Amino acid sequence: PLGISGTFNFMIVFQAEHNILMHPFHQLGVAGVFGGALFCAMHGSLVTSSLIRETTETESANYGYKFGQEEETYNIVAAHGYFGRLIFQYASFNNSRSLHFFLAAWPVVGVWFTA
Amino acid sequence: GGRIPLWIVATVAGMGVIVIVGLFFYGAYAGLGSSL
Amino acid sequence: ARRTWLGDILRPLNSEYGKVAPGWGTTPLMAVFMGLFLVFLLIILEIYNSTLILDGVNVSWKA
Amino acid sequence: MEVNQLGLIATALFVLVPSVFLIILYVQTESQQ
Amino acid sequence: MEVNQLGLIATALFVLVPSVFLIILYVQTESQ
Amino acid sequence: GTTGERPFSDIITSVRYWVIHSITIPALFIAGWLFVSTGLAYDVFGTPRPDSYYAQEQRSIPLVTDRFEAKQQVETFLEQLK
Amino acid sequence: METITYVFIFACIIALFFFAIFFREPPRIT
Amino acid sequence: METITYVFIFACIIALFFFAIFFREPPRIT
Amino acid sequence: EPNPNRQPVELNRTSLYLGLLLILVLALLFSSYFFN
Amino acid sequence: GLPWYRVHTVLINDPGRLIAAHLMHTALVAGWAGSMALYELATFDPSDPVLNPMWRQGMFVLPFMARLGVTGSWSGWSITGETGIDPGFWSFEGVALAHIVLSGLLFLAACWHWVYWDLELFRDPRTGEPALDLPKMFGIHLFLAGLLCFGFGAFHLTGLFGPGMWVSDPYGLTGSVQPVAPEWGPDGFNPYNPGGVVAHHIAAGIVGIIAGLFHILVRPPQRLYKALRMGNIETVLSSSIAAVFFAAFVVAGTMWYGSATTPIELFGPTRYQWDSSYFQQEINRRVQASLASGATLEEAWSAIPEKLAFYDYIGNNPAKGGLFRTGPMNKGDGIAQAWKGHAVFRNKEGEELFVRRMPAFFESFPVILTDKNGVVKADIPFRRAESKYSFEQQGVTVSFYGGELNGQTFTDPPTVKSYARKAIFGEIFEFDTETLNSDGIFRTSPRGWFTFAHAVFALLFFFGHIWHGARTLFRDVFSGIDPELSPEQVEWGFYQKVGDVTTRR
Amino acid sequence: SYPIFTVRWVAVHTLAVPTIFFLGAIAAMQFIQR
Amino acid sequence: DWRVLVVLLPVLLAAGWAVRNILPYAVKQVQ
Amino acid sequence: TITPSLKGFFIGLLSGAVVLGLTFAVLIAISQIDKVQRS
Amino acid sequence: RGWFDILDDWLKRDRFVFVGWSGILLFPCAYLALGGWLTGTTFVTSWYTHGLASSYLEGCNFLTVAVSTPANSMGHSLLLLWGPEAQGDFTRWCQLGGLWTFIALHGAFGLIGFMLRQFEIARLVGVRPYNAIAFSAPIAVFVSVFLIYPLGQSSWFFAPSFGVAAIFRFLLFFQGFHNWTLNPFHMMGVAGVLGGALLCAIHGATVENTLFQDGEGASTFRAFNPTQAEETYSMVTANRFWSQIFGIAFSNKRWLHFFMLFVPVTGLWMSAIGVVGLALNLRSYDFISQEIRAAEDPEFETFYTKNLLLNEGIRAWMAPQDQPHENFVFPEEVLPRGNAL
Ligand code: CLA
Ligand code: CLA
Ligand code: CLA
Ligand code: CLA
Ligand code: CLA
Ligand SMILES: CC1=C(/C=C/C(C)=C/C=C/C(C)=C/C=C/C=C(C)/C=C/C=C(C)/C=C/C2=C(C)CCCC2(C)C)C(C)(C)CCC1
Ligand SMILES: CC1=C(/C=C/C(C)=C/C=C/C(C)=C/C=C/C=C(C)/C=C/C=C(C)/C=C/C2=C(C)CCCC2(C)C)C(C)(C)CCC1
Ligand SMILES: CCCCCCCCCCCCCCCCCC(=O)O
Ligand SMILES: CCCCCCCCCCCCCCCCCC(=O)O
Ligand SMILES: [Fe+2]
Repeated sequence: PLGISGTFNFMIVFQAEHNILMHPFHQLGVAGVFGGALFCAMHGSLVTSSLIRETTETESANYGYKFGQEEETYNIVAAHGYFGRLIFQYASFNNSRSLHFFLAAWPVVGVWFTA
Repeated sequence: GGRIPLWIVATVAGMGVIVIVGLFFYGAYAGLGSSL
Repeated sequence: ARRTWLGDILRPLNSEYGKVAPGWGTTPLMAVFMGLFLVFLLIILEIYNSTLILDGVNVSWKA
Repeated sequence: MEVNQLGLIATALFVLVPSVFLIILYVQTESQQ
Repeated sequence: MEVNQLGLIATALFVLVPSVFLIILYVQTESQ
Repeated sequence: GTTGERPFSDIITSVRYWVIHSITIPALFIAGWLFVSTGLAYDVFGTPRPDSYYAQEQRSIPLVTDRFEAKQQVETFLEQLK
Repeated sequence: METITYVFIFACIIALFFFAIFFREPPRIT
Repeated sequence: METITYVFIFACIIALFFFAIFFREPPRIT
Repeated sequence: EPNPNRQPVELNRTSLYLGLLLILVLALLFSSYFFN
Repeated sequence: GLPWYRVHTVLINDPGRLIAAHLMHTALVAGWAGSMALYELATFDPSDPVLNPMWRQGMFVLPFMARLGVTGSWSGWSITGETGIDPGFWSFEGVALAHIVLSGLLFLAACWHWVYWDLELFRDPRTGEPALDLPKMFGIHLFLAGLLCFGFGAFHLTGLFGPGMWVSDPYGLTGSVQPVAPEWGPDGFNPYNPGGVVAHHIAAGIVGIIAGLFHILVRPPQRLYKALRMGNIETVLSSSIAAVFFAAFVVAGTMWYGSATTPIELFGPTRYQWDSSYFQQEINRRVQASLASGATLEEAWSAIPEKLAFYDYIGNNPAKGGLFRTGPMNKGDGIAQAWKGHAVFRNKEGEELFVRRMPAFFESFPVILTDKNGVVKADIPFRRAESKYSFEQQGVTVSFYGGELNGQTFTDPPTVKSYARKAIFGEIFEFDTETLNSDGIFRTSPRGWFTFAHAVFALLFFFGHIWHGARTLFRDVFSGIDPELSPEQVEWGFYQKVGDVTTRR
Repeated sequence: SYPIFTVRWVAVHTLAVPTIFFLGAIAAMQFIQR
Repeated sequence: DWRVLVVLLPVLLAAGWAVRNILPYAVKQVQ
Repeated sequence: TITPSLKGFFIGLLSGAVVLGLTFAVLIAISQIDKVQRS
Repeated sequence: RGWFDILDDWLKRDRFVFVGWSGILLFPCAYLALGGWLTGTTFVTSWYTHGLASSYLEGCNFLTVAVSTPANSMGHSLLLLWGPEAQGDFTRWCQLGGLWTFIALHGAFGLIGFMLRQFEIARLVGVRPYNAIAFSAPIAVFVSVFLIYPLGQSSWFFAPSFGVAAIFRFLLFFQGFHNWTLNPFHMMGVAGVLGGALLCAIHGATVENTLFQDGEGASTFRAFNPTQAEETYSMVTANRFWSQIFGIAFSNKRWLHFFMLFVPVTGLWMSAIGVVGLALNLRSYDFISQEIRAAEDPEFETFYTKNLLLNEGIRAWMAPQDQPHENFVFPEEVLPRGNAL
């Protein structure tokens, strides 16, 4: 149904008629969105933690990035250094392209499987 | 230190897990848990 | 700035900004009281939890 | 008392909407100087 | 429907008050 | 850089490594197996074997119903079983 | 609810008097 | 009154969309 | 005798749009429960 | 400019205007207390402390006044049901008024410290920058907190000079304000011993006096002053929130489980009293006794006080409520008016059956009657076509003992059924639903609302502790990391100890 | 020149060696009959 | 009984053949 | 009077302090041996 | 150069696995939560506390194993091994639920350890501590769901059990008893989790499809040097693409990555608040205006009333086996059922 409670009706009756909780593809969907939220908070918090000082304590740090600037506004070497030690050095990404492909791929595959 | 090539430890390691895991799916159909 | 009567009376109480005891001073002794407080909070909690039961202490409304 | 139920919101908005309008205008005046 | 009369004033102010707060701040930002 | 330790690529390909672990890995696997097949895991952890969930003529679960006399309730169900 | 409304409006007028007297635009000669 | 409130709030959001898209701060390259 | 710690405050247009939208959606969400 | 979420940071190096802000906050809180007390007096019905106690009426602050000895109105009633009493000045009205007056005075003091912010007291004599010696302040404030705490325990709670505190029997029938002697033994830690509250404040109070003197006199060591950044006031904010959320959780805990400071006559029963049939047991024990002295059933149930039976009702269970079911409990089941009597259910065979009670988890619950043994003997069936246990089939009757209905017996199954539907709730009462247009749905009590709010605020304040804690310890990189930060400090193996450059190679 | 007893050694053997023990335990369970 | 002994017998033969094949390479950890 | 759970309480108290004692003795020992070198 | 400064030096050595002062709390507690769970899902039953098999040993598979909660009669006991329930008897500790509190509480302190580790490592490397701050949301979930929620109810029995299907049972419990899908605090939680996954996918994909050509190969991962100064993708082209596709776009890379921390973190915090309410059965179960009309008007049906009939089914059909200490006995004839089914 096209409605908030109608969506819940749909979910409850689906569970009765199919044990979707017990179906591995829905378990992959949960991993997909839990994990996608996880890696979202991780990536946000890690780039945010390694923003280069470009501002004072009275201005939003967001003013340290200028739209179209060529340079990066965070030290990924610092973010890898922080996060490599939080777990170990190879559990952490050193290559932005690999890192962002990981972010795209993980939830997308999860949601494919649950769909 | 390096005498046994990596790809051979991988293959072997991989097959041992394939055995343990396959054993577990076997057990799903036999013994305790099989519903029989 | 502006001096006042109450200002002058209270002046010495707000005048030792930054003064520190050298080194570690009373830290070892601080650590001891913390240790005891822990033990004692642990006791209060376990009495309330009925993990520690003591003679004469009946953790019920029927106190 | 059996008062009109919408008297309250009538009153709240009658105060709030014009007052807010003046406050907007005053605050943006003060930060020109 | 026998809804709660104060719901209307609660929804009205919930929207009105914080919205006005933002508008005041925004307008006095532009005028400088 | 290297925090110092010997790389894993180099240990797991080293013969010395497989000499040592040819023996240790299967000994633990075998010890784990023995843990269950001797029946010892049941007695350490208090887990029913298939014959000891219910008495022969009972259908009621041996549920613990008292906080402080609880270990004595369980002991009691286990004897009402011999 | 009507009582609270009347006293609220009255109290805002008193507050306003306080601000209008003590936090007025000071009059300055030329 | 409740239907009107729901629809009023929904109506305002759609207005917000219009201003947010056509009257946005324009992103500029310096 | 002016106070040296005063600072101006800002809220840019995009923040207004974000904030206005937060509040409107919070209202749409919670109003059904306010009416009950 | 400053972002909106930072506007108050202009106070950090401005001790005078910080005091001013703090006074205005105190002005507001005291003002709320007075306002709330007045609204509650405008709406409190004092005419029935048995079936319409304050906790049925959505009274929130009224029980905190009652708790420490304010019990009477200038209009001559008291919450203990006494009439024609003279509270003197410290009635509910006088307490409300003192807080309003206090609010107004703090408002004026706030204006003074805001305008005359540049007092010499706040400048470091050496350097002339704004400075606050927070270790000394802590010592002073601690000393003061210790005196107040000692004095509250030694004079107010003992009744040496003050009224004592609310105390009651174990079933909340006979509460009142009494002086309380300290319990110095181990039962002082029994949360249900009011004496322990007195002893707590005497001893803790002395401990505070001593600890405050130590902190006035002895400077903090260098190690600690550096580690905890004691020259930075946000350190105090961070630890202060921590203590606040610790305290918030404790008072949520003790309000939900019960204690000598959260008595059932001011805040309602706990959910655990329903869980364990606490009041049902005590009611039955009294009936068993009466029947020992050979009274009739009617006589022995007639002797149960209504107040006690009212506690044995799930509509007073605070875990029966709803987040958006608003207002007093009387807005739900109604204003209670009378005990109908204890209902005894019997099948055609003469055997007595017991309605199975609703557990707090269940918005709805079937009607199931069992015998003394717990064998199902009657129910109200859903599908009728194959029912065996219907009331009609089993000839179920109901007879009332005590209460409005004492001695009456109903046999027509429709009527028996409705009393059986009320009996899942415990004892059955007559409710006025017309006066407040009550809608029939259970609300929680102030015990529930208090606990919900304090548990929630305690959790949020954990976040502020983490937030301000991290700003204290990372102030140097708050605006960003060093734009020329060596890559050797973050690549592995350059430095033997992490972050320390003196361990190179 | 490397050491062979390291914090990392302890780390991996603190997981590694019970895992094997447990695996062989679970292997055996596939042959329990009721 | 005997069972506590068989479930731990193969594990000691593990710690012996890993101490006797790393007995030298373990001792240079000396200074 | 010493009750069974006070005896239990003391046991856990003493177990905890022993565990904590060992850990930090090992760790002070290891750290005195394998010292970090600065120039 | 006390013994303290020397111990500090060794804990803060750069090694494969950083220890730190936080390690003294983290590694023991994490390891024991973990080991307690593996141990218990492998060897321990739930028979005496729930009437349930729960380990591999008993024939359960990965999905159905759990470390189940203690019996309802234990209340909120810490259930210490030396406490008054087990009295130091380990086998009876396992049978009574002791591994659940053992995992719950060591894991709780393990999480503290981990958050402290993020502060510790952040401070040594010289980075702002926003990652520690994000981790406050997982902690708030853990505390509200595994601790506060059972503390408000009769016992730990009703907390979540540590298992895949045990958790599903908890989900459904929350539907039929708490009507938790109807709770605006959970709804915010959903929005922030689904919103977070949306941001993850959309950002990752946007960067992967606005990359500059910084190399000549088809595999684009090699044309990125972790020390290069320059952006590796075009904020400007991404911006224009989303402006023209969806109407608005990010233009500020710092705001973008702060928005990415904010959304799921805020989502989980809101859901935690709702569960605190459910500790008290302070639910959003009903809409009163709908119930009043529904009672009076037998023709008024909505999806809300339909979902409440489903909850009434969940409660009565699952309660006797789910909550066995209650000795619920429900004859066939009182069980709610539609026609035929
Ligand atoms: C003979 C002297 C004496 C006596 C009889 C008492 C008597 C009492 N004291 Mg006092 N006390 C004294 C001296 C004394 N005290 C002295 C000298 C000091 C030092 C100044 C204190 C310091 C002190 C403190 C700090 C506390 C007491 C408390 C108490 C009460 C305990 C009962 C209770 O409700 O506990 C309930 C309290 C607890 C069980 C402690 C809570 C423990 C939890 C685990 C902490 C929470 C941790 C974490 C943040 C929670 C996360 C949430 C999540 C787990 C859900 C009781 C009235 C307690 C109280 O006021 O309770 C209302 C309390 O908090 N006392
Ligand atoms: C001038 C003194 C004064 C007096 C006698 C009262 C008296 C009262 N107030 Mg008012 N009040 C005052 C000032 C005062 N107030 C001020 C200044 C404010 C604004 C901040 C308020 C705000 C206020 C509110 C908001 C409310 C009251 C209420 C009440 C009543 C109950 C008080 C209570 O339960 O406190 C309980 C207080 C505590 C439990 C706090 C204890 C301290 C904690 C534990 C902190 C411990 C930290 C400490 C530093 C550690 C020391 C360590 C130790 C070892 C030394 C009572 C009539 C209640 C009422 O009915 O109002 C209508 C109510 O809701 N008051
Ligand atoms: C500690 C706080 C506290 C507590 C426990 C109580 C408790 C109580 N009050 Mg009191 N009250 C308080 C503060 C408090 N009050 C304050 C500050 C005021 C002034 C506003 C009042 C004014 C007041 C009045 C006027 C009345 C009460 C009444 C009552 C009773 C009924 C409560 C009810 O229906 O709640 C309903 C509560 C809710 C529906 C909860 C709303 C919470 C929503 C969900 C907001 C949170 C969402 C947020 C926007 C999320 C944003 C997310 C974003 C950050 C990302 C109860 C005993 C009533 C009564 O019976 O008194 C006689 C009554 O008539 N109170
Ligand atoms: C004693 C409590 C206390 C105090 C004094 C402060 C003080 C401060 N905080 Mg901290 N904070 C606290 C608790 C506290 N906080 C708690 C509990 C949390 C967790 C929720 C936080 C989370 C927090 C963050 C995330 C940030 C601060 C920041 C700040 C600074 C700027 C605040 C500002 O300008 O707000 C301006 C606020 C507004 C203009 C409007 C806020 C509207 C809120 C959402 C709703 C209003 C509630 C309403 C009035 C009812 C009062 C609630 C009360 C009953 C409990 C200031 C030093 C900021 C900082 O570090 O600056 C550098 C910052 O970024 N605080
Ligand atoms: C990282 C450390 C760590 C932490 C924080 C915990 C924490 C916990 N464990 Mg775990 N445990 C650990 C390591 C740890 N454990 C290890 C290494 C093992 C393997 C042996 C275990 C095995 C284990 C078991 C088997 C059990 C626990 C249990 C518990 C709980 C009860 C703890 C208790 O009562 O201690 C009490 C002891 C103390 C608080 C120590 C006090 C230390 C001294 C005496 C302080 C007093 C100071 C003194 C008077 C003055 C000197 C000052 C000094 C500074 C100089 C708690 C959640 C129990 C549990 O989960 O039950 C459900 C349980 O049964 N633990
Ligand atoms: C001036 C003066 C005076 C007077 C005074 C007065 C008149 C006062 C009043 C005051 C008051 C009268 C105050 C009040 C206040 C209140 C407040 C302070 C409020 C608050 C609130 C809040 C904060 C809320 C919140 C919320 C909401 C809204 C919803 C739900 C949620 C919550 C709860 C959160 C005198 C003569 C004495 C003296 C001289 C001077
Ligand atoms: C509790 C306790 C304790 C401790 C304990 C411990 C510490 C334990 C440990 C244990 C452990 C530590 C265990 C482990 C286990 C493991 C296992 C059981 C594993 C499995 C795995 C698997 C099965 C995998 C596979 C796979 C899959 C599944 C998929 C993908 C692929 C692969 C192949 C990877 C103590 C002593 C204090 C005493 C008291 C109690
Ligand atoms: C009029 C009949 C009752 C007699 C009046 C008693 C006199 C006033 C008693 C009020 C005592 C409250 C003292 C609280 C201590 C706080 C001291 C302070 O903060 O300055
Ligand atoms: C009379 C009581 C029963 C007999 C007692 C035997 C129980 C002995 C088990 C002790 C295990 C130690 C676990 C506690 C160690 C960790 C505590 C901590 O660090 O906080
Ligand atoms: Fe990114």
